Amino acid sequence: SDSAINVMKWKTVSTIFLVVVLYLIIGATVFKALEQPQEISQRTTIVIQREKFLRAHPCVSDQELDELIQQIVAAINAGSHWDLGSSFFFAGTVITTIGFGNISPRTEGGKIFCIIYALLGIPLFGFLLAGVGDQLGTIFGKGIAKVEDTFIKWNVSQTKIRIISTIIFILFGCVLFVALPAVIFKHIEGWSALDAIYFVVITLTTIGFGDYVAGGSDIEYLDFYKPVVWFWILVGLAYFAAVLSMIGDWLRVIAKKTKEAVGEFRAHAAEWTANV
Amino acid sequence: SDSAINVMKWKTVSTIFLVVVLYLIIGATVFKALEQPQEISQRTTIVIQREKFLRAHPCVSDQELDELIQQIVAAINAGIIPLGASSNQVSHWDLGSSFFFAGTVITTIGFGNISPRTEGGKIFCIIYALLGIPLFGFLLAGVGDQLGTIFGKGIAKVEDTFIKWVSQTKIRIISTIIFILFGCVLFVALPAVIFKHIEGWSALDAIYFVVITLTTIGFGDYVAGGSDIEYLDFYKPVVWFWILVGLAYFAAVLSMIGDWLRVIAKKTKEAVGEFRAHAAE
Ligand SMILES: CCCCC/C=C/C/C=C\C/C=C/C/C=C/CCCC(=O)O[C@@H](COC(=O)CCCCCCCCCCCCCCCCC)COP(=O)(O)O[C@@H]1[C@H](O)[C@H](O)[C@H](OP(=O)(O)O)[C@@H](OP(=O)(O)O)[C@H]1O
Ligand SMILES: CCCCC/C=C/C/C=C\C/C=C/C/C=C/CCCC(=O)O[C@@H](COC(=O)CCCCCCCCCCCCCCCCC)COP(=O)(O)O[C@@H]1[C@H](O)[C@H](O)[C@H](OP(=O)(O)O)[C@@H](OP(=O)(O)O)[C@H]1O
Ligand SMILES: CS(=O)(=O)Nc1ccc(C(=O)NCc2ccc(Cl)cc2Cl)cc1
Ligand SMILES: CS(=O)(=O)Nc1ccc(C(=O)NCc2ccc(Cl)cc2Cl)cc1
Ligand SMILES: CCCCCCCO[C@@H]1O[C@H](CO)[C@@H](O)[C@H](O)[C@H]1O
Ligand SMILES: CCCCCCCO[C@@H]1O[C@H](CO)[C@@H](O)[C@H](O)[C@H]1O
Ligand SMILES: CCCCCCCO[C@@H]1O[C@H](CO)[C@@H](O)[C@H](O)[C@H]1O
Ligand SMILES: CCCCCCCO[C@@H]1O[C@H](CO)[C@@H](O)[C@H](O)[C@H]1O
Ligand SMILES: CCCCCCCCCCCCCCCC
Ligand SMILES: CCCCCCCCCCCCCCCC
Ligand SMILES: CCCCCCCCCCCCCCCC
Ligand SMILES: CCCCCCCCCCC(=O)O
Ligand SMILES: CCCCCCCCCCC(=O)O
Ligand SMILES: CCCCCCCCCCCC
Ligand SMILES: CCCCCCCCCCCC
Ligand SMILES: CCCCCCCCCCC
Ligand SMILES: CCCCCCCC
Ligand SMILES: CCCCCCCC
Ligand SMILES: CCCCC
Ligand SMILES: [K+]
Ligand SMILES: [K+]
Ligand SMILES: [K+]
Ligand SMILES: [K+]
Ligand SMILES: [K+]
Ligand SMILES: [K+]
Repeated sequence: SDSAINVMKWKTVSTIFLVVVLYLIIGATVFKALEQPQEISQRTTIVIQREKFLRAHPCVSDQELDELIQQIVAAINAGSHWDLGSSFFFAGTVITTIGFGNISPRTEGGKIFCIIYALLGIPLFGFLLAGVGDQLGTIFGKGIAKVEDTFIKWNVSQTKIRIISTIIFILFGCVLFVALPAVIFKHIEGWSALDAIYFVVITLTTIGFGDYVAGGSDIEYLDFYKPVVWFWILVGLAYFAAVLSMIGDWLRVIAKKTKEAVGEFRAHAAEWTANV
Repeated sequence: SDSAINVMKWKTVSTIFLVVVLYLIIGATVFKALEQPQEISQRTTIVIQREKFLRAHPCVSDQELDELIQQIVAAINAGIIPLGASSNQVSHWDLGSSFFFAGTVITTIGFGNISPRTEGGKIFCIIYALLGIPLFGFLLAGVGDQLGTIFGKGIAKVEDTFIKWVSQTKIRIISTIIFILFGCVLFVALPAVIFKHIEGWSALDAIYFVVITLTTIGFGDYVAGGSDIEYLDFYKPVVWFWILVGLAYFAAVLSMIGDWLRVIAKKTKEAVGEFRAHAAE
């Protein structure tokens, strides 16, 4: 039966689907809980500042403010943004798919080029990213040969030390790829420590909201900085790929276990009930 | 020779690196050529419009205008419509919008129109993304397999009816053509048509929207379901479904293009090698 495996397949898809739907619903209610408040407080104090500027500058007629805001809002759909260095940064947001959005094409032909550039660029960057991941793979692999030698000539031995190696990968990786660059970002951009870590995670997972962008204010920057950020992008993307990938394996495991716990729970509940 | 393959490896990485640098430079100069002009023309006519209300209201402190615009622009990120003729509004963080938000996180499309402002919305977003992205990847994998089989069935029937006086490797060419063509109709063209009519976007803006969304670049300059229009609410559901299946399809296509570049790379390596060896007799 070719249909029988395909039924077992669709069974699995359907259950992961519903778990994802469930993940979205829980997420939606937690986000709403956290943000609908601030949205209300930001809306009332925008309405305050509106009236407080009609009166504290009486020269402005109420009708011309509405025209001023239209001109501002219209020009937000535009804003130099497109110098060589910025347009290079733009190209990086395309091929990495971080896609921050602070800058994006407005011209019919900038958009047509972006389509072509992305379709060829994303796969090309993927090869680089793969190569870079392999390099980091070996460098870390050397380092865990040396720490599965020195810590396997004394204390508690095989299979529990798999757990220790992965902890060192997360801890050293978070220092090198999250913490250290967050420290720099805090000092150089003037972001809070939380905003910087948020920035790191939103950028390296490639979510890339664009609410924060390193090198993105009109600050003066030492031009070692952007280069170093580029390098961090290259290596941070590989590291987050690996980590995201690890978490996937953890969910695969935890899924096996929850299936067995439900099965235990059934087997025992049953021969409790049969015994009656 | 564990070091020998690793040396050959680093050699290849270094060359792809430089090709990528080169790809970025060419890209940068083409984008600049295409955008820097309009940006200059838009900046001079913004400075024009500035003067017509800078000096037609001199009693406004005018350094304080710059502070007013900062407050407006800052509050556009939240998404205020600070008008008296439209002072009553919908919320950006109602359940359906905050559900959409969660989708932009786990897919990593991350459009950015909406994004947490609270210290704790940000802390949740970090946790939510680290667990969510891997979870969605399993779904996306499963969905890809489904489409895999459904198309595989369809090419059993079209590699049967095309059994005329045909080989094992040349019919791979026909299958891939039908995959691009049918896929572009179902996952790019058709939804662009709908998007054009429902959102009022140009046909180009819609296709741009499709490609920027399904590659997961997700600039956020365009977002289906993003205006305060009307919307039938068959619509967003259908868009959700298109996201799910469009992401799987673009994954596959992006993956194919990668193979084509792997091919063309073998060939250019041999052409350069020929060109070297012969060197005009
Ligand atoms: C640490 C910070 C604290 C935060 C809280 C932290 C909370 C914990 C962290 C994250 C949330 C949890 C995420 C992981 C999901 C856990 C739920 C259960 C695992 C799962 O997901 O559903 C599984 C098992 O469900 C069940 O029995 C029913 C139970 C479902 C509900 C259980 C509880 C989950 C709901 C509550 C928690 C999650 C909600 C979200 C939490 C929100 C936090 C923000 C089914 O699907 P299945 O794919 O496993 O099916 C097999 C298998 O998989 C095989 O191996 C083959 O293949 P394959 O899948 O390996 O490829 C397949 O195919 P075949 O053999 O049929 O051909 C097939 O046999
Ligand atoms: C309609 C629109 C069309 C517009 C026209 C646009 C037309 C062009 C279209 C798109 C962009 C360019 C396509 C042409 C190919 C470019 C890549 C150059 C080939 C290359 O790489 O060097 C080759 C051999 O070259 C040389 O001797 C040096 C010559 C390099 C410079 C030659 C021209 C390329 C750069 C300039 C022209 C293109 C620039 C981009 C133009 C922008 C257009 C928007 C050896 O390969 P290798 O040692 O580097 O390593 C391989 C390889 O890298 C493989 O392909 C995997 O990666 P990958 O590079 O393909 O991504 C790895 O896989 P693995 O074995 O590691 O697992 C590994 O096998
Ligand atoms: C918005 S802007 O008009 O001010 N222009 C710029 C913004 C950022 C940068 C820059 O290079 N940032 C480092 C960087 C590099 C590559 C990638 Cl993918 C991401 C990042 Cl964060 C340059 C110009
Ligand atoms: C303008 S708004 O920010 O105020 N609110 C909303 C904006 C958009 C949507 C929506 O459902 N779009 C379909 C959709 C679904 C999931 C994903 Cl991942 C991407 C997309 Cl395009 C809903 C609310
Ligand atoms: C609105 C009702 C439409 C019902 C469509 C049929 C639903 O069944 C499922 O359709 C999948 C897609 O082809 C199959 O692959 C699954 O094996 C099958 O269980
Ligand atoms: C590891 C932390 C590294 C942070 C280095 C911080 C140095 O601050 C520098 O202060 C200068 C004022 O004298 C500014 O003009 C420079 O733009 C700025 O870079
Ligand atoms: C004169 C020496 C050749 C210089 C040509 C410039 C390009 O770099 C070389 O391209 C090769 C592909 O053929 C790589 O895979 C090599 O490792 C690398 O050295
Ligand atoms: C199927 C072949 C695809 C195109 C590859 C042609 C290779 O020839 C030339 O190689 C040079 C490198 O030394 C480049 O400088 C030229 O730009 C390039 O045209
Ligand atoms: C409607 C306006 C269309 C503008 C066309 C934009 C296409 C520009 C493509 C530039 C091609 C780069 C050639 C380099 C290939 C080696
Ligand atoms: C020498 C072996 C490879 C070294 C790997 C990089 C280590 C440095 C950590 C990353 C430093 C950049 C962080 C600051 C980015 C703004
Ligand atoms: C009505 C507007 C016409 C523009 C629509 C886009 C057509 C060109 C898209 C690019 C197709 C070539 C893809 C190249 C694959 C590497
Ligand atoms: C890995 C070392 C950095 C490679 C990228 C160099 C480009 C720097 C351009 C900085 C800028 O955006 O002006
Ligand atoms: C991944 C599948 C989730 C689709 C659930 C349908 C919800 C659509 C929301 C419609 C609305 O917010 O008005
Ligand atoms: C100033 C400290 C910021 C706190 C950042 C914590 C991020 C969440 C930790 C849990 C990771 C899954
Ligand atoms: C054959 C079943 C449906 C095929 C895919 C439909 C997705 C396109 C809908 C686009 C909505 C904007
Ligand atoms: C007039 C519309 C023509 C549609 C072309 C769509 C091309 C999609 C390219 C994705 C591989
Ligand atoms: C200031 C409160 C931050 C903690 C929020 C935790 C959400 C799970
Ligand atoms: C297996 C070869 C497929 C042919 C690719 C080119 C079709 C445009
Ligand atoms: C193919 C598994 C997906 C986890 C990110
Ligand atoms: K990706
Ligand atoms: K992405
Ligand atoms: K993105
Ligand atoms: K964005
Ligand atoms: K945006
Ligand atoms: K994005």
